[PDB]
Amino acid sequence: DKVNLFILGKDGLAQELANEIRTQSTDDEYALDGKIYELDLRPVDAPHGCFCVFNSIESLSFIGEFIGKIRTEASQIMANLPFTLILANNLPILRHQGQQLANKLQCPFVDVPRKFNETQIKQALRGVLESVKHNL
Repeated sequence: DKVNLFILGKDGLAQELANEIRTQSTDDEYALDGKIYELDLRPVDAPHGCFCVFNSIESLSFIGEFIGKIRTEASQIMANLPFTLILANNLPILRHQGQQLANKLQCPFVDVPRKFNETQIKQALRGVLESVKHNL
């Protein structure tokens, strides 16, 4: 019932999302789908899962590039690590490359258009949590 949610982002992007989400913490806990989760949101830079947020070509690449490091690194010791890709608001190229990245990882890809859309945060959140639930 405690989930360690890491959040990757470039240029404070992971921090803004962590902040956005924390403002909704009732009693330092979270209500989703009629349940109450204690989430520990840990934004990062260079039960658990990983939010990956990007808003441009550069941020998308950092995420790719960073997942690659973890990949190569992971080899010398991952398949079930609950990723979820979040695109935060030509837009079409972002979605297409993000969706191929999502496809490669077999992870949900969510678009989040009040800087972030609450309904979309929730979908993203249920993404990671249903994946976490699946791994058990």
